[PDB]
Order: sequence, then structure tokens, then C-alpha cells
Amino acid sequence: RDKPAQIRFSNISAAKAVADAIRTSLGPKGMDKMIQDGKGDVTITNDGATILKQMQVLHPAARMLVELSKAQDIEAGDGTTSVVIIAGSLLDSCTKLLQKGIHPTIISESFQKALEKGIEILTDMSRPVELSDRETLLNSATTSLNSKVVSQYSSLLSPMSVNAVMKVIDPATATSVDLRDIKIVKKLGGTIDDCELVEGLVLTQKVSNSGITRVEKAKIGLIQFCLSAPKTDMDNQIVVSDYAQMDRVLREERAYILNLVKQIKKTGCNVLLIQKSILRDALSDLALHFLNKMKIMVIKDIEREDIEFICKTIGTKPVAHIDQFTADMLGSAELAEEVNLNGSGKLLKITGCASPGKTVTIVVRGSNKLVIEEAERSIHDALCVIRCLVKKRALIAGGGAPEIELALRLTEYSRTLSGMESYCVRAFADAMEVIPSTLAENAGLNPISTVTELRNRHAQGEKTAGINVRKGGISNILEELVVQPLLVSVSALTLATETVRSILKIDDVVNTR
Amino acid sequence: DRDKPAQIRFSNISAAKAVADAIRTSLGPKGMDKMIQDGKGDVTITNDGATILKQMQVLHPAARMLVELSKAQDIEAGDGTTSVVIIAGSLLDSCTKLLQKGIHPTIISESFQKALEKGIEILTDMSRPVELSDRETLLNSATTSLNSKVVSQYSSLLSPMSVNAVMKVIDPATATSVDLRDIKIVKKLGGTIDDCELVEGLVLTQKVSNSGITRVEKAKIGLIQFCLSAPKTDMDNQIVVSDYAQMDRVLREERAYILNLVKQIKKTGCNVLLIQKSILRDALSDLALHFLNKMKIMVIKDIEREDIEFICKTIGTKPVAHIDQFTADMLGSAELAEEVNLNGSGKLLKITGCASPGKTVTIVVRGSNKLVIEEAERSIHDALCVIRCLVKKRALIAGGGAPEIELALRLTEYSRTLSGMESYCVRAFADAMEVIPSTLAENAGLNPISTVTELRNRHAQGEKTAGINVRKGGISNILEELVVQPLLVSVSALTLATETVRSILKID
Amino acid sequence: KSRLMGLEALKSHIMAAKAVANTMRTSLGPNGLDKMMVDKDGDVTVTNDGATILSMMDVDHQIAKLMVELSKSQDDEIGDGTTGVVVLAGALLEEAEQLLDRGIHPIRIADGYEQAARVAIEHLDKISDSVLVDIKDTEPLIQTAKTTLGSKVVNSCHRQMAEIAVNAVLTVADMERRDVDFELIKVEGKVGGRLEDTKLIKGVIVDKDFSHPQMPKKVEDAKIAILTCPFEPPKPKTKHKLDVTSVEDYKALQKYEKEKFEEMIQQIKETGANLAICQWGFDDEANHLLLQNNLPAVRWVGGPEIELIAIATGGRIVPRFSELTAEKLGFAGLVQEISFGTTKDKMLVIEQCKNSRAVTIFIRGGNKMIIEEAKRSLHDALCVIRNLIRDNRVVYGGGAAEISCALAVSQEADKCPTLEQYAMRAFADALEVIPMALSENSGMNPIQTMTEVRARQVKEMNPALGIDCLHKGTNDMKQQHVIETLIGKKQQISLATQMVRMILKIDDIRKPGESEE
Amino acid sequence: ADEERAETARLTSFIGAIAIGDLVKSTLGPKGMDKILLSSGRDASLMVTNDGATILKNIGVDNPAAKVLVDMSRVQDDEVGDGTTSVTVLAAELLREAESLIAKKIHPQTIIAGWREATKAAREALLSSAVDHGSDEVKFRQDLMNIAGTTLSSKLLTHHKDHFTKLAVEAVLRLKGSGNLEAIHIIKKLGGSLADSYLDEGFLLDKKIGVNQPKRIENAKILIANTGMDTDKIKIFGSRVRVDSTAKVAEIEHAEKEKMKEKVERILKHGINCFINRQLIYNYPEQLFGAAGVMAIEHADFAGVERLALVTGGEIASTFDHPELVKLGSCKLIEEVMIGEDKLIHFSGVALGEACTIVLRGATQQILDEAERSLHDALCVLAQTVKDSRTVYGGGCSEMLMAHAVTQLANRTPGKEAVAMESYAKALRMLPTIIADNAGYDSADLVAQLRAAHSEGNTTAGLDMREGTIGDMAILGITESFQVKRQVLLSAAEAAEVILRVDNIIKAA
Repeated sequence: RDKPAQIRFSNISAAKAVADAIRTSLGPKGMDKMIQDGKGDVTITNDGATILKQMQVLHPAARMLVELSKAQDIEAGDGTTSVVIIAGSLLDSCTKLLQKGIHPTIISESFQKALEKGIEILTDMSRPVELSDRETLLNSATTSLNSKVVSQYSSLLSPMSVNAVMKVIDPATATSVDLRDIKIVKKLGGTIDDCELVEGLVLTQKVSNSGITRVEKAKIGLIQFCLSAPKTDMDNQIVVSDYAQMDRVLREERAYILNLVKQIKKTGCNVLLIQKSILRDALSDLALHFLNKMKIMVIKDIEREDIEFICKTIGTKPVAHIDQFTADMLGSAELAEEVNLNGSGKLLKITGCASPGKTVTIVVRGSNKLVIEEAERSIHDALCVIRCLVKKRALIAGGGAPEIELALRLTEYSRTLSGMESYCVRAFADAMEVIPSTLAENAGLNPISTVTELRNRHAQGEKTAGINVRKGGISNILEELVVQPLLVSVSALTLATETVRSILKIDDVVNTR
Repeated sequence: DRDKPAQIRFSNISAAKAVADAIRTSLGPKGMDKMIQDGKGDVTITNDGATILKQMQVLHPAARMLVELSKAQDIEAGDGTTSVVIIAGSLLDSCTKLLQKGIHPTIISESFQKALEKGIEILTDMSRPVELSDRETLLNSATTSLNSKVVSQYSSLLSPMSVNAVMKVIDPATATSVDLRDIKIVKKLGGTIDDCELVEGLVLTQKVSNSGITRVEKAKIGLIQFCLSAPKTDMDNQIVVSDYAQMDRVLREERAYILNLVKQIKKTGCNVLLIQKSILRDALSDLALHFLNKMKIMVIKDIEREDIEFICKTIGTKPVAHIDQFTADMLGSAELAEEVNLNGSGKLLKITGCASPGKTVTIVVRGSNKLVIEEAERSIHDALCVIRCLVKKRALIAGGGAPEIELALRLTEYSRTLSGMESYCVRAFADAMEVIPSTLAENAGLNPISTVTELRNRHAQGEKTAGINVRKGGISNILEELVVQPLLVSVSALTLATETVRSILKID
Repeated sequence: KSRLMGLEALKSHIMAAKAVANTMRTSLGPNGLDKMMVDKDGDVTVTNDGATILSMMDVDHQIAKLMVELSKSQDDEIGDGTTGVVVLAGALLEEAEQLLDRGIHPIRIADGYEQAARVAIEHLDKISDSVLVDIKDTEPLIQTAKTTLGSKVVNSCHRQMAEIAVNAVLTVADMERRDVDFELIKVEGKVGGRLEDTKLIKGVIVDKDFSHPQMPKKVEDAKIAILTCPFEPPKPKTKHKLDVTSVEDYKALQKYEKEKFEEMIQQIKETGANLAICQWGFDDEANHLLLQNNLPAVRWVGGPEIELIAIATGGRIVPRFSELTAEKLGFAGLVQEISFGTTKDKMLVIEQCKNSRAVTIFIRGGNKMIIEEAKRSLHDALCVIRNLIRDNRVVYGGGAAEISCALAVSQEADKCPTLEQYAMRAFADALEVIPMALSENSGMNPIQTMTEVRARQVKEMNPALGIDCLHKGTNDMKQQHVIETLIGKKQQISLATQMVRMILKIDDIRKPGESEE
Repeated sequence: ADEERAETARLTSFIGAIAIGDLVKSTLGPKGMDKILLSSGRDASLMVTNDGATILKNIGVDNPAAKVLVDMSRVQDDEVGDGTTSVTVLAAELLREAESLIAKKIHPQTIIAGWREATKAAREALLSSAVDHGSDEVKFRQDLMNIAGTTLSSKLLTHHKDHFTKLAVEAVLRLKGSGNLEAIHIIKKLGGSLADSYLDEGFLLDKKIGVNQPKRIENAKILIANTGMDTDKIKIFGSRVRVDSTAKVAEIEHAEKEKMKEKVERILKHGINCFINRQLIYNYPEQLFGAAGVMAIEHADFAGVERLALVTGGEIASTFDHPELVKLGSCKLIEEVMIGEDKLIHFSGVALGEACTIVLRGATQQILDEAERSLHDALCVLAQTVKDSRTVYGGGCSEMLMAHAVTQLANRTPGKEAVAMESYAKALRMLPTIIADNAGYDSADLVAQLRAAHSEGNTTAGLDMREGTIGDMAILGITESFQVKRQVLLSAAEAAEVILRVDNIIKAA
């Protein structure tokens, strides 16, 4: 009817127009935003990646952009802004073809055929570095650090990343290594110098007082039980109606607990970690101070992350009430360390844990809350770049330079393909050339001239050279330290091809009532 | 589609009904006079239906059929000009109903002629013969019709004179048809109604000739439609002036010409000549006229185009529009030609006795004041029109509007027995009929629907019973007070009406 | 004041060209859909061809005005492909607009179009042959005859109209150089027969004057006496009455006409020739006498009409009755009188085998509509064979050549890159508009049919395999039998490119409001 | 000035065509609903017709596509006669069905190309629906009757229609073995009755001269000539005009007088009793003929004088180029009789007894003129039905049978051509639906029944719009010829395909 024609044209207009605004990426371009919200709050933003994940929209076509960034982070952890901008290119293709009289189902098909050919050509130009070899990993990690904010804490960070991923690794080029095994914890105190890689499992938690086990031998505690004591879960016949009577009930309650924590220690506990959700109050607030005395660690109202990691890696299973004695299904352990460092920080390290041959943890340290943040982003990207090699190896051009390069090789393959699909893909080759162009355009004034020029300089270099996108100048782009993993650009194409395709597929208005 | 003719046709019907509404209150002797404003800003007071439509109509296609319809009525009966509009608009009320129901226009048009054919049967059985060769029977039927007409004051004196003209033109028992193509209405200044008379020959207008002879017996009727002089130059005459000499040169041609023409007419033998105007013939010479009169030939000069065509049929004095065509065959035989200057001042040519095909009578109608002459001209017209209607159609039916209910009632019952998809059309048509006697009763003054309900019930039981009576205003027998109309005058109202309603339904 | 400046002015232009283009697009090939022009008197005409339709058309914009001139040059040499230059010129701009939106100037692309034209022609030359002789070009000319007839007046081949059409052009070619014009050949039409009644005239045809259909009709000799002087006394194109003032001078005037018939009849005879062409005339009685005396006149010959016969014969017209010698008369190879119409009077054919500079092919028609279409086919025929005579080449065209070139120009965008890259891309798709819009007008999808032929461009080159152009299930161009001249298609490529170069020239987008009046 | 792009052009074109199709769908056939003709641009007077042909000429149209419909309608009137309205309706119907195809995605050529193949199939079907009739004299009479009665009703005149049908069929019947109309004179003439009509077996000039000249010739000898008396056809015996005197005006008039008389003598020298002249006969030579013994007829017609020359066995003089040297014609008798209130000259004993004159007798001028035309369309039909003596079953019976033929084809096909076949069948079938409204009997029942017959194979039930039911056709007074129908099918299609093909309508107004 008229419902399918008008929806496709507007939804494509509406994502694409926002994608035009958004395309100011790489380097210093556009003008800052101080943002008066639709709820009246002052918000300040910088960085393309951080914005896209945060972005709060209600236009169904634009929501695709938000979530596209998140999938990219999970597979690559690189190219999070990149994947959105190139998706906006595919949208640019879709309008011009509707006018030509190529039907929407056909334009979907062509995206697959664009993907299949494109990624194969990415693998062709790529120089295949080894994913278990440290030297090439070390160069690649520098590339990602030096493109982020750091340029002097980069020195410390490159080698820690090659070591961290080495612990989790699996020899193959198949999909392995994750940030479900790479555990990332923050700690106030230490410095970027003192950041520590523990090959086992270390959990981030807060431990009461300072004066507790920092030595070897531990039985790691995963409990799901509340105490039995007077006015807890055991009978008392003393009913209070006075401050004095209140005092008695609490005294006998805390007293029995001082006995109880000895049976907890008999086990070998030097670590106990309490469940997230109570069954009354859990171990009482009195119990925690008594436990501290036995030399046994605490955390009530534990985060979600810890519960998942403990059970998986160390094989740690729930245990019976203490009056009934612990069931002993707890895993192996040998370290209960409360990490203090430059006067601050509370942490649990578990060393001599059982493992499935995975799971590393990096501790992220900084003497000030902003200084931790500065280590944290930079390391995240450096871990992830080496990661991408195990999942699928090799190095291609970085900054999104092979999507510009890919355009030349790809036009040729469309013409000789000589399908219905050829025209859709050829038109996408020309759209991938707009990405350094569009980026610059919005910032200033005088748009047209520079825009045409950047496409000439990259194209003419041929199938092996063009303009760099992290230094400028026509020079070899395939190895020169302007590289990124094969995984980053193939992943980006893949994700884009799926999300965009979906806009074409709908017909007629739809709105659940 | 046929949607857009559907929309056009309703608009046309509504305009035609509105114009027809004025005439329902102008109907019959008790009719309400209509003061009509022309596009000329003059108020015209009429109670005759036909002229209201003619003098100004709206610019819609059904309105035009109404002028046409009554124009057709005049030639056919000359009577029921008012009534014929009444039934037409009343039928178009009936049609909207049929259309909505889903009776297609083609059905309503054939059913409307079928219902006429069916209507005429019922009418005739009621009708009752009278003689058409007897003077007295035709006069009683004509007298009754005259009381009903607008004009009546002098119509008493004009009624026996109206029959006398018509009786002579009836020679076999079939009584021919009797048109006005044989009865001629001529007027003369001066005189009374008693002085009016039926001249055996024809009476012709004007009389130019004072050098001619004034009474010639055994005369030969000659007809001029050729010139008496050589053609125009700039005048009807060939002669013109712009130099003394110039007139002389034309005169040489003219002089020769005028003698051969005047002489040629005399050689063939004529003692009456019928000559037209100097704007209807391209040349005529005063000189040629002085000689033409002085040869002792009786001349009327100046007469109409209409008159010349009239004479040619009636008295068999056929065209002579050239020299070549004066031969004996064309000439008439007149017994007498005579000047009369009595019974009204001014001189007219009477030819009394004429050798004629058919038989042609002329009534010189006359009166004391100009308006008296015009009233009697109306009066013979009304009187003669009804006589001609009865000689065509021998049987006699009642007036008063009673036949109109009597047809309707029969036509409803018969339709139901017959049945069919067209049943609805013939039943609604019969109810169309019920409007006209009802509209008449209102003008006579009595509650109208109540009048026409009661006459229906009298017709159902008795048949030939009550009708609208002018004394009572209402329901009293028309058997005790004869109100008669000729059979053709009612046949005409119905058949013409149907045809008009047929065209409009068929019209896109 | 108002001002469309730079970019704005350029957008305006694009809107004019694509509307003109599209009317032409749905008129491409014999699968074409006809043009109806309605005038300012409401007189309806059915035509075809780019050149004619524009000329009638009241120009509404600047690019529209440019195209009319362009078309008329295509019409004169080639006589086909008039609508196809226009489609290509507007198309190429419709893409330039898309390049414009990306952020390429119209300046950059417009230079690389000239280069992209140069590479397209180069590719063209490889496609099909470039060597024929004039007793073997005839089989392509038969292929040209199928399509050209069968989209205009008839929907069928007519072998008679085609074969008459091709001879005429050859008669003039062998007189000079192997070159013919478009003023040395004409299609003159006169209504009386049917479209299949036709003649080959080797010189010209004039109406032959006869006073009555009871007078003698003869012809003799092989030579024409071209005169302006009398062959029987004048009456030189004005009214005359008789201005005698006695009976005596009337009787006198008749015997003087008798002697002058004899004396002119003999003077012409003696030199050689006995059919006379005289520019002047004489009344109906004197003419009737001369026809009876025998040796037929032609009387009442136009002032142009005499110039026409003279140019074709190559000789001269005498200014006088004194001066007559055989030299001073024109030279014909045959004079024979042929029945013009099929119920009308005879005409005079003057064929020439002496010299030819005007060879008319005489076409007869019924109505005014059916004759105008039929002559439209003829004109186009005269022109395609004009290309062959001068240099003999044909190409398979209809879709075959364009697509093959298109793929070629596409490939070089990616060999070269630099300035011309964008220009090459746009030029390669423009060429592909031509088979595409032909399928748009035609019964079958434009995308689908384009895709079909493109497959066979990778599988095999220099194809006799284009799209359908007889509305068939199969697709070839050997079995659809459309052939163009190689030069003819070549001339299109030049012209389309041209239009772009003209709009580029100055920078005067300044208007006082006068820019299309 | 304006360039109407292909789609925008389609709509104007369609709406043009359709506006016209409504007027002529209503006029259609013997019960068809009238039109009101409105004289535009000059006054606003009215006449009522039921003739589709007249709608177009009287009331013109400024729509370009609708102008094609007008050109088409002209062609029926002369060549075929009847079918002027019958074509115009089908052509509008074809376009109507076209509308849904242009919209869908489907190009104009697809629709065209498949209706050409469909026209060839429909024609084959017209031959099948065409059964031979009127090979023998008895059947031959019955055969002309049916077609001729059809024509009159559809172009108006249905009251006095039957009387004229008897004379018209008899006229064609005499010819035998040729479709002449070149001997069958048509004379429409004031006088007579609307009921009476006459066929003279001979030739009849309605021109008279009075009883003042001879008119009784036995063993007549005919000279056919074009002789001026004031027009001044050559063989001058007068003078040139010259001016030398102020009395010279007199000299001219005399000189004409010797001219008139010297020409009378040359005529006289043929040895004849009957002289016919197309031109004027002045008062002076008229009297000289009546004295010589020679009959004078002046103001003869260009059609009749020529046509007379063939039948009687004379030969025309051709502008008086034969003053004594042209062969005569001959008749047995020349009688003057009064038929109506008129004097006629009756040539009887005409050499080729093929010749007849049909004399139409009016008593309302409106009827007399409309009657001449409608009867001429009918005689065009009659003479083509000589060349092939066969009928098709009219009434809607053929239209369904062509529609159905094309429906079975449509089914077979799955290509580009197949599309339009569905459209074409529907178009043909949509004509009886119009005939059904004209009957005044609902379309859906009748047309569906009719449809059913023809699938099974039957042409011996048609639509009786004169009973409002589905009825027999067995060559009744409501069948149509093959002759009319072949041309009507061909033109409707041909017109529609030209309207489709024109979508580059440039209007410069």
C-alpha cells in the first residue's frame, strides 16, 4: 500500500541523518556538545564510542545504531565507532536503488553477497601474524595504545597485555578467549606502574577493617546460608519491651556467633564469600566482625560477576549450615590476600585455584579515581587487540583504511559478477570511500573541495597503498604500524550487513497496542 | 457512468416541476391569474398555461420540452393547453420513486407508452356517439366547452357562427379532420358581432386600386409573384438618380419592360391579381400599376407571404412566379369579385364563390372597439377548436375531471393482475393522474385530497357519477349539469404528455 | 534581485534535462511508444524521432534549447539515433547530479567525460566489421530496413520502399567522390496512390499539365527543353481578360495563336527535345489546341520548380526564345510519362543518367497522416547508406555496442584512478541507460533484461548479442536484426559528451530575468 | 509548452476516452437511451438523437486521445455504414481494462503486443460464429432484412422503420451478383406521408418543370448533358464582355439570347425526345424545347444525372464536349404520375434493370433527414453482404464468443503476452453488459448465463434485449452481420493501441 513505501524512505532518512552528524570520527573534528536533556539535566560528552553505547533514542531505526556498537565490543573490542559509520554508508546505497526500481528484497540479498566477497579480499591483503607469538602481538598493542589517550603509560601496558591473554589462550584460529574469562577489576591505590597480572582468579569486593589474612593457605567459601542464634533463626523465649532486655538478647546472639566462626575456621577458611541475597539478613552484621577475628574475609551483598566466576573456574559449590557443619564441596585455594597499596584498597586474590585452563585477572590500579580510568580504557583496548588475533588472525590496514581500499578491488568483482546484485554492491564500493570525507565535512566551512580529494589520493595508490588515516600522506598502509586485526574489519562489515538489511525487510506500519 | 445522467436528470425534473406548479394554480375556469415579469420588466397577466412557459423559461433541458409540448397541443386539439403541462410534471414526481427502487429508465419509458395504449381503451368505453353531419349536436358540445374557456362574454353570438363555417367543410360522413388550413380567421375594422359572416370564397386583406374596376363578374384569378419592373439598382425600381443623364439611360430599359409585362397578363386573361409588397417583390412600378389597373383588371396590392401560401392550396390558384408559368391551369374560377365598404369601414376584397379543392371558409370577425375585435377572435378560435376535435373522433366524454380518476383506478387494478417488473410504473402513473382533478378542486374551493378520495369511491361503485362542478365547488354530479369535452381533447393531453416524459427519461 | 548562483543554477539544469530525456526514453527502439504533438490550433500529428519532436516543441528551458540543434546534426548524417543522443545527454547529467551530492565539482567530471568518450570510441572500433563493398553492404541495409519501417507507418518489412530508397543514393555517389549530401537527395511526396505505390526517379518529377482527359498524351526523345521563354505565347502568372474593342481583333487573335504553336514546336524540334518546360503559362483554350497539334506542353511551372530540374540536369535554362541551341538546354537520359496517383493524371518523369544532383524517390500516399509517417522512414534510410558510401563500416547497435563499451570504460576507472575516475564511472552507467530504457518502453523488465545481456558481455566480447528489438522471447541483435552504422553510433558518443562541454563554458548564470524568452 | 510524461498523459488520455464511452454506451442498440445534443459556442439549441456518430461531430472534444476516437468513428459511417456507435464503446472499454495493468508495474507495450495476437484469435472466432446464410433467393431476402432493421433503430428512426426495411432489401435483391449502390439512387424528398414510401423499378428524377412542358414520351431517347445557359459551358455562341459605350449593358443581354438558342439547335440535332441537363435552363431556351417536342429538366443532381447515364444506356456529354457525337440511352416509357402531392418523372424500361430508386417520404423534416442517413449506413452494410452472404449471431452472442475464444487462449499462455489476454477477453465481454442495461434487465444474471453457453459451445442462444431474457438466436430480427462486426472489432482495438502508444503527448496550447 502506501504504508510500505513511506516507512522505508523515512526510516532510512532518519538513521542516516543522525549517522551524518555522528560521522565526525577520528581525530579532532566537529564542535563539542553540552547537552540540555529532555529531563533537564546537564551532560557533557566526548569520544564517539562512549556516546554510541550511551545514546538514548526512541526511533526504531536509530536504536539499531546503539546496539551495533555493543556487539562489536564483545567480538572485537575494537572498531566500536567504526562499525556504525560504515553501516550509514550501506543506508546511502539503499535510497538510490529504490529510485532505480530495484526492489527491497533484492537489496537485502546483495548485502550477503557484498559480505562474502569482501571479507575474502580482506583476508587476501592481510599479512598473517601468529597469534601465539609475542613480538608481533607487542607491535600491534602499541598501535591501539598510541591511538588512544596514553602515549607514556603505553610502555607499561603493551607487555602486560601479551602475558594476560597468554594465560587464557587456546592454540587454534577458532573462536576462543573472551572477557567472560578476562576479568577486569578496578582498585583505588597503586599506580599504572604497579598494575598486576595474577594468572588465577582475583575478585573485586570490599573487606571490613585492615588487619586480616595476607598469607598462604585458604579454603574458598561459596555459602548460601544464614546463622542460627537467638533472635536470628534459633528459638529464644526472651521477649523485649525494654532497652535493657534488648541488650540481653543481642549479647547472647553475638556470643554464640563467636563460637560459630571457629567451626568456619576449622574447615580451613581464610576466605568466605557470602551470597548476594539474604534468607533473612544472611550471616548477620554481627557475624562479619567476628569472622574478621578468625582471619576470614567478608562481602555481603556480593556483585553478580563474582558468583559467575567462582563457580565456573574453581568448581565451587554451595555448603550446608555451620551447626550442621559445612559439606566440603568447596574448591581448592592457597591465597587469601587483602591487597592494600599506598594506604587504600581492599581486595581478594585466590592463587592455587583450579582452572579449566582459562581465566586470567588483571588488576587495574591508579592513585586517584580519574587515574584508574586512564589505565582502564587503554588496557581494555590493548587486551582486546591481541584477543582478536586468537579468534581470527592476521593484520590488515587500520583506522578503517582497508574499507576504502576494499572499494577498488570490490567494484571489479561486482562487474564480472554480472547479477541483479552487482549494481547494489558497486554503489556500496563508492559509499565506503566517503568515510574520511564525511568525517571532516561537518566541522567547518567550504566542504566540497577537500571531500573529492581524499578519495583520489587513496585510490591512486592502488591495491597495496593509499592515504593513511593516522598520519596522512600516501604511503604503504598494510604494515607501517597503521594496522588493526583481520577480525575488527570483517566483524564490522558482518554486523552492519545484518542490522541494515532488517530496515529493508519490513512492510506496512507496525506498532504493538 | 450513468450516474452522471442520473444526477443531471433529477436536476432537470425539479426545474420542470417548479415551472409546472404555477400552472396547477391557473387550471380551469377557477384558475389563478399569474403576474409574470419578463426580462423586459413588464407585468403580464395571463391565465392561459401555454404563454407563461413561452415568455420566459429557465435554461434547463426539461423546461424546454414543456414549451414544445404545449405548442404541439395547440396544433393537435387547440385545447387542453393548460391541462397537458399538469399531467407532465405530475408523472415526473412518480418517476423519482421508480428510479430509487431500481427500475431502469428504459423500463419506465416503454411502460409509459404501454399505459397510454392501455388508458385509451378505458376512456372510449365511457364515450358516447353524436352526429357529425348534424349542426345542433356539434353546437351543444362546443357551447359547453366555451363556458370552461377564459373568453365567454361574446362567445354566445360567435358559437352558431363557428359551427356554420365547419359544416360547410364537412362533406362526407367521416367528417374529415377539419384543420385551420381550410378555416381562415380574418378581421375587419368597424362593425358588430351580428355583422360577422361566412364568405363562401376567401376575404383578402387590404385593397389597393382606385383607377381599377370596382365590381367585375365572372373573374379569373390570377396570381403575381413575378416583378412588374426591371430589377433593383438601389431602389425597388430600376430607376435611381445621380445625374440628369443617368436617369435617362435607365428609363430606356424600364419603359420597354413595363409595357411588355402589363400586356402579357392581360393576354392570358385575368380579372383578379394578387400582388405582394414592395419589400417582398424586388421591383414593382407605379407606372406599370397605373396601366395595369386601367386595363380594367381588379387588383389588390400589398399582401403577406403567409397569405400567398394560404391561397395557393385553398382556392387552387397555384404559383405563377415567372412569365412562363401564366398558363390557364394556374388560374382559378371566381364567380364574383366585389368591393364591400359596408359592415365595418375600410375596403376589403370578397371573392364570393370560388372553384376550390377541399372547401375553404373564411369568417370575417368584427367588432366596435379594438378590444371587441380581439375578444371575438379568441372566441371563434376556442369555439372552432373543439368542433374539429369531435369530427375527428365521433364519441363524446365528460369534462369536470371525472374521467381522469376513472382511468386511474382501472389502471391500478389491471396492473396488479398483469403483474411484472413494469407493474410499479403503471400503478404510479395512474396515481400521477390523481393530482389534476385534486388541483382543480382546490381552485374550486373545497379541501382537495378529500374531494378526490370521495370521487374515487363514487366511480368504483357507480362509475359514471360525480365530477367537479362549478356551482357547488365540489362534489355534485356532472350528469345533471353537462360538462362535456371532445374525446380527442383528452386523448391529446395524455399521449403528448407521455412522449415528453419519455424523451426526458431517455435523455442523458 | 533573483539569482540562481553556482550550485543552484546547476540543479535547475538537471531538472530540465531528465524531463526531456524521459520522453525520449519511452520512444527508444522499434519497441518505442509513439509521439503525439498537439499544436496551438489543436491539430493533431503522430511523429517519431528526437529531432522533429523538439523542433515543434516550444522550448521551456536552456538545456532544451541546446538539444534541438544537436539533434538536427544527428538527423542530417545519421538519420536515426536522434532520440538516443538526447537520452544519453540528459542521463549522463542525471548521474552528474549524484556525483555532485557526494562532493565532486561538475568541473572535474566534465573534463573526464571527454576522456571517457575517447575510450568508448576506441572500444567501439573493435566491435564488428569496418570493411564492406557496395554490393555487400546490402544485407545490413536489409536489417536496417526491417526496424526502420516497422515502428513508423507499418509494423512490418516492406521490401519495395526499402530497395527504391537505397538505389537513389547510389546514383548520386558515383557522380562525385563517393559522397552524398542531404540536399542531393529528397523524398518528395504527393498524394494519390497507396504507400506501396512508389517509383525510383533518377532525376525529378513535375506535374504534367493537361487541359482535358480527351487531349492526346505522348512523350518522345530522352532530353528536356528547359525554357523560361515561350513554347506557346505567355500569360505570365497574373490575371488577364480580353481587351479587344472590335469583333475584328478577336478573330485576328486566334490565327496568330495557331502560327505560334507551330513555330515553337519546330524550333525546339530542330535543336533536339520536343517536351517543353516553360515557367509561364497560357489560358485553357490555347493549351487545348497545342495538345491537339501534338508534342505535349508543360505549362504553369513554379519559379522554384524550374530551378529544381536545372540543378539535377546540370545544364542551363535559356532567358530567351532567340537563343536556343542544344547546349543551352539541360541533359536527360530519359523522359517517360508515368501514371501519377492511381485514378489521377499522368506526370512527367525526367530521369537522368547524364548528371545527378537531385534524385527524388517518388512516394504516393492516401492521407496526410500516412504519407508523413512513410516519408519519415525514407529520410532515415537515405541517411544510414550515406555513412556507408563514404567509409563502409556497421556496428551491432540497439544495446550490443553500448554495454560492451560501458563495461570497458568502467574497468579503466579502477585502472587509472585520479581525476577521471568519477567521470568514467558515470560515463559507463550512461551508456547502459540506452539498452535499459529500451526495455522500459518494451514489454519486459529493464533491470532483468540488462542483467541478461551483461552476463554474455563477460562470457563473450564484440557481441551480436544485445537486447530484443522485435519484442521477442529470445534476445540477440542478429535475430532482432538491428544494425547501425559504426560511424552512426560513434557520432552519438561525440554528441552526448558535447552537450556537457557547451553547458560548462562561461560562468554567466546572471540573468535579468531574460534567459529563455 | 507542456510536456506530458507517460503516466500523466495516460490519465488525461483515459479520462478523454471514457467521457466519450458513456455517451455512446447509452445510445447503443434498439432500446438504447438517448443523448441530448447541445450546440456549443454558438447559441444553445437542442436536438435529441440516439446516434453515436452525431454526438461527436455536433459536440466536439479538446482531449487529444478523444480526437482519435472521433477519427475512427468517421471510418465506420461510410465504408461499413453501421457500427459507428458500436465501435466507439468497445474502444473505451479496452482502455478501461488497460488502467489496472499500467498501474501494477506493467508497461504499455506489453498490453499492446498481446492484444494484437488476441485480435487474430478473435477474428478466427468471428468466422466460426459466422454461418453462411442467403445463398438462395428465399434465404437471401431473410438475410438482408435482419441487418437493415438493426441499423435504423441504433441511429434513430424506429416508428416507420419496418416500411423502409422492405424497400431497402428488395433494392439490393434486384442487383444480383454484384454489390452495387451505383444504380440504387437514394432520394429524400418533401411530400408524401411518413407511412407511405415508394420504390420505382427504374430511375426516378424528383425534379419537375410543371405541366407547362412535355412529359409524355413513348420510346424515349436520352441525352445526358452538362449544358450552361448562364454558367456558359464551352461551345460559346455569344460574346466576350467589353465596355466601349454607355448603352453597352443592352448589348450584353441580347448576346446571351443568341447563345441560349444556338445551343438548343445543337441539342436538337441529336434526334431525341428527352433532354436532361445538370445546369440551369433559362426562361428563353425552356420555351424553345417545349415547342420542339423535347422534355426539359433543369437542376439535376451531380450524383443522379451521372448515375442515370449508366442505367439507361446513354453516356454523358462532360461539360458539353459532345454536341451531337454522344451515344443515346433508351427507355420504353416516360410517364409523369403523382406519388404523394408531388410530380415526379418516372423512367421505366431502364436498360440495366438492376437500377431502382428508393424514395423517402417525410412529413416531419427532422425525421426525413435522420432517416436518409441511417438508411444509407444500412445500404453500405447490404452491399458488403452481397460479396460475402453470411451473418453472425448478433445480440451479444458473438461478443461473448470472441471473449471466450480469447479466455481459452489466455489460460494456455504464462508469458508477457498472456497478461493482456485476460484484459482483452474482459473487454469484449463488457459490451453485452452495456446491452443488458439498455434492455433494462440486470446485467449480472444474463451475461453470466450467456457465458456459460459459449463455453460448452453454443451460438443458438444469445441475449434478447427485446424480451429481457436469455433467448434463442436462429437468424432472428436481432442478429448482426459478419460484415459490420469484423470491421468494428478491428477498429476498436486499433484505435485503443494507438491511444496506449501515445503517451508523449506534447500539448502546446
